[PDB]
Amino acid sequence: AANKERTFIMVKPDGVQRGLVGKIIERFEQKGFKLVALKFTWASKELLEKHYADLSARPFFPGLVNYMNSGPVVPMVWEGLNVVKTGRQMLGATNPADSLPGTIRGDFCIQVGRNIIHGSDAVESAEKEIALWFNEKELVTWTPAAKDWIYE
Amino acid sequence: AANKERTFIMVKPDGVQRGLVGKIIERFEQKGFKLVALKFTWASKELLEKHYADLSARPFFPGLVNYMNSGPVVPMVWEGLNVVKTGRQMLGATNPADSLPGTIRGDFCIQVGRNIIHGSDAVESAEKEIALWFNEKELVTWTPAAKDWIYE
Amino acid sequence: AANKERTFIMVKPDGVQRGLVGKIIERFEQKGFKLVALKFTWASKELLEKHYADLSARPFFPGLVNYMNSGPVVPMVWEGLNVVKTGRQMLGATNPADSLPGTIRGDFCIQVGRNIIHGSDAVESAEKEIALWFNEKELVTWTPAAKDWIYE
Amino acid sequence: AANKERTFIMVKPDGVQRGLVGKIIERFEQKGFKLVALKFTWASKELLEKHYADLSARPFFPGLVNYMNSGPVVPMVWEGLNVVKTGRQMLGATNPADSLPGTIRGDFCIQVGRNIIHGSDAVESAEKEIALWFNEKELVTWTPAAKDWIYE
Amino acid sequence: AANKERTFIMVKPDGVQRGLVGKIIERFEQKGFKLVALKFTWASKELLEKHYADLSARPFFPGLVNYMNSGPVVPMVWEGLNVVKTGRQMLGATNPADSLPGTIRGDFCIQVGRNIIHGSDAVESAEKEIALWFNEKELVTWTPAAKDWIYE
Amino acid sequence: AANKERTFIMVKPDGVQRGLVGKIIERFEQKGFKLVALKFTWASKELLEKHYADLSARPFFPGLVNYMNSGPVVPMVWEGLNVVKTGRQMLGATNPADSLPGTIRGDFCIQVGRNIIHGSDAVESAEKEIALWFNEKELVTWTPAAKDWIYE
Repeated sequence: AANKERTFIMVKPDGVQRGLVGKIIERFEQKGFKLVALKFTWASKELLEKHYADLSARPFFPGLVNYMNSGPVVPMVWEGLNVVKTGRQMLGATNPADSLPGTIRGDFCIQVGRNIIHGSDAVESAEKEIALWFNEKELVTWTPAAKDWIYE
Repeated sequence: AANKERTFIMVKPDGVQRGLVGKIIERFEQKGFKLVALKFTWASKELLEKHYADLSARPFFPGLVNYMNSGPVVPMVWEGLNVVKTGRQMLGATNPADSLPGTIRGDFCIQVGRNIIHGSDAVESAEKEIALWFNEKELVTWTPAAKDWIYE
Repeated sequence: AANKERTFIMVKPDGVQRGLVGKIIERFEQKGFKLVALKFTWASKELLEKHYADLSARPFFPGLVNYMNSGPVVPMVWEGLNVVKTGRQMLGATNPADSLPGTIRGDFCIQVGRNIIHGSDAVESAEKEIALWFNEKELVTWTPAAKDWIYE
Repeated sequence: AANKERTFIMVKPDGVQRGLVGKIIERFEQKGFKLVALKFTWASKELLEKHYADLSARPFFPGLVNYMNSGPVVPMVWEGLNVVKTGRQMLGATNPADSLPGTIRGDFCIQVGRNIIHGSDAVESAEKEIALWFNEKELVTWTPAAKDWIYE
Repeated sequence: AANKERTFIMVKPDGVQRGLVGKIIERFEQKGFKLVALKFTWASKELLEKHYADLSARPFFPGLVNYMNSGPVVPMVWEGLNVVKTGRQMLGATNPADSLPGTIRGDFCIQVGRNIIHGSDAVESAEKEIALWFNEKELVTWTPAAKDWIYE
Repeated sequence: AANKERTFIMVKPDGVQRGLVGKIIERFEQKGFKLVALKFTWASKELLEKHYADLSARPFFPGLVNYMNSGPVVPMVWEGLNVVKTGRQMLGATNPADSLPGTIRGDFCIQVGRNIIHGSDAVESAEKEIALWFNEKELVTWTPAAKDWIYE
């Protein structure tokens, strides 16, 4: 129930550009989390604006949308016990400068505007983001052979 | 047009199950190849039979199709100079026993029936395979920043 | 000599099952710690009951012993300056969810019950643990060639 | 069962001294081979003289035995389909200079005399070698959870 | 001008001797930092005393200088936003015992006198250190192709 | 004498640009070869023309010189038994298409005009190239602590 918790992770345009797709996935694979959905795509401004709706009334919003629309992205859904929160920990701090060596952001990027990845915030927002980026038909259900060795 | 050649690579169910998705993707990204399309899905027999249509007369046909439908797959398209042939070189011989250390199959698997990845045979089969697995809507066009350091 | 302190590190059954032996060993070698003992074994309940004597009164006791007896384990002895304590650091918090990225648990597991490794608590318990798991003849004494580049 | 074949792999003293134990072990685990026995030991001349009985008449014989007795070693037993033969492939040619990149010797050593590892020659000698180095009780029998994803 | 900040990093003799030169360089390159200068050399005491001038009154001064002159060093200059501070974060605490797993010192060393790398303290000391170790002729100016995916 | 053989390896502008400096060095470190000289620089056309003198009368010579002068390079000198030839093997085929997975060129590049690295040809030319790129004062002499474990 708690092991079925899901989160949305997306490789931003700079992550794709600098060749970090394999490395990011591998970090989640290795940890024992389960890949539920994955696709490569060009996000539409219309989708980016929904995704980033909270920054609407914030300065330079259109610059962000434009930037997110400048290259393809890799949206994903990972499942497991406390994946939202743990996922966030693995990514490191949103601002790369406060990210610790060992976290994804700590090892691979420098500035907040080019921080290679996004991971849902909390369960509720993970929920909204998954639904925005994927159809229910794009969410694959399977059972890893190593399951019993990962969970009690 | 040479540098725009495309090939179809697919992580088989045993690749998914043994957590090699990122390791595999990483191998293509490091090489200098460009990701054009990617998805995570459970393939129907309908699609598999079509995909494996050439092996219809083979006695292992029905089991192959059954095996390939026992877990999710990760189909993808890579682009770059001579990617069908280079791609085949990177995965190693079809029978893991003949693959050399250094190749994908070579380093991560042992038996022909659990050979973790599928790679297009030739340009002609690549084209058929890509059209079968992806809509034209899902093949992304983008320009890598290092393109000029990869291709003269 | 503080450089001669020893600690007991054991890879649990989920670690073995998940293929993390080489990787775990590599983390200690990389660091400059010296391997003193190593073996692959299936631990008996009797052996596990002495190892876990202190938890004898706990309601989970019996669950623990059955689990630790459900697969093979890799007991080992590492030597070096502050190895008991530093070793602990390297593994992370007991609860993987509290373990930070870059640590053995942080990077490779999720649930407390399936936390892949065991590291002695302190110097006193490391001594108890080594005696339980190894014979005097099983402790190898050697001098690494890089010794003078590791210690002042 | 061809999947139950065993081979003897031993990390020589230069491999131990050079810190390649974890990395060597990792190459076999990655591959899908199953660990059956493992230990850290200092081999006696008497033990080395039975291991090398066939070279007894050679002028280098005595040199070899002294060398193999100059540091600790890591004897191990791996199991799986064509492991004797495949294991050999993975190590490379006896002469590292003839060993290709991607192989244990190709990637990690240079001179024949300091070639970091030993792998049985054939099935008959693997059986001889295992009996010399391990006791029946030291061979662990277990079933990896990924077994069905490794073999047909 | 912020993004053009520079820091001095140096692989100490124990880093050279334990074969960490490429691993270290790799860590800065992956991060997104830009190499400005690099060389392999044996430092004189004359240079070391100058370099360590601030520790002149320290009782360990003469031994430090003696140790630092016992093997070749790999001095280098890296450039990028907040590189002095980030750089210090990546290497970990000066005393390896306090470094966290994930940092350079943390992952590869154990004692303060064999802490494998040197990283500038602050912008002011970076400037002095760079001027001491390199001529203006040896600092290279170049523009990385991914600059725009690193810096906004 | 034969263990003192030396070779010239240079990371080309595309190797620097795509972040392969650390990875390339690490491959040589790990193998047991010894780093003798290293520097980061911008090669002058005057130096490139001397280096490439053999292609003088060949078509598009000026394009090559121009290309080599378009970014900084990393000239190096590695020492060891059969380093010229072995070094060449590690690099893989000059044309990336014929390079095997596991070689430097096999894992990281695609086209002959953007093949990231250069390695002397033969002893005699290694000799001429070292002298062209480095002063005798830039060649550091030292002795690795692991030496006896590398060479008989």
